[PDB]
Amino acid sequence: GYKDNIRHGVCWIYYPDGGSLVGEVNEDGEMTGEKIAYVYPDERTALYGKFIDGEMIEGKLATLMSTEEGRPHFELMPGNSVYHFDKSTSSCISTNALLPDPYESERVYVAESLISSAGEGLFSKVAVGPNTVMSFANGVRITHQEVDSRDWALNGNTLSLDEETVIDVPEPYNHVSKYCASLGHKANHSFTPNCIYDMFVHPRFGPIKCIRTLRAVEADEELTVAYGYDHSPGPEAPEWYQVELKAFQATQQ
Amino acid sequence: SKSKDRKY
Ligand SMILES: Nc1ncnc2c1ncn2[C@@H]1O[C@H](CSCC[C@H](N)C(=O)O)[C@@H](O)[C@H]1O
Repeated sequence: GYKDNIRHGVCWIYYPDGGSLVGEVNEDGEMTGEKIAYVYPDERTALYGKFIDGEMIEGKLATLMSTEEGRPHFELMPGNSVYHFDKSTSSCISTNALLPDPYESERVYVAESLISSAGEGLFSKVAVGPNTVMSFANGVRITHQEVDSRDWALNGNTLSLDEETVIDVPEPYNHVSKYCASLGHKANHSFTPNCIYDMFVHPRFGPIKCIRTLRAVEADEELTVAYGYDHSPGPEAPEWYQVELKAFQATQQ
Repeated sequence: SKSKDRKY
């Protein structure tokens, strides 16, 4: 049946975040087969294998080595690292809490923050340019009502996803020894940040957010983001943030 | 809201 026509070609479908699905689609235009891949935004790191309508059933870590006539040419990495679609629930953060994301692992690490009295922070492993996705913010999915109706002490890393859902990394998963599948919850706040939270559609985590650089960042530079609490609902925010906001407003004046 | 990055 092989012929030079669309039915025998390959398709790439991009998310606005720059990740993509690639492969030969079936008769209904679906990303279904044994040789489908998700390609991360570096256009190099890939999860290649069995997908059904774009959902990763068994993706093996690979490197996109070249494209020929639009067709991706992958090399599988050693180790038998496999991944699957595993969107969190209200009560389960991951079925592999200790299995790191391979793209994130090459780009960030956790260490003591340079910000005083601020615990751990997130650092770049290597020099990167502007607009680079560095890290993923995954967590359990709970309601705004639950979050808004409980103490700030429990809301240290709650991250709004949309009007219906908040992502949380509750104790003890805020410790790397118990959860390290994603690390975006380790980035500290700055009113002068070098990164932003941005939407991301992840093949393992599903629809989440990521940390993306605004500008070039050096190796070993701390990654910071604006937490974006409501300043005028004074602010509804932790005391440390309220103090820093006053200091920030003072510098602007 | 007691969470980061909500659109207000
Ligand atoms: N600018 C800042 N000043 C002080 N503390 C900060 C801060 N940004 C973040 N934090 C701290 O980081 C928490 C959010 S989660 C960020 C990672 C955290 N530092 C950790 O060690 O796991 C806050 O509850 C607060 O303890």
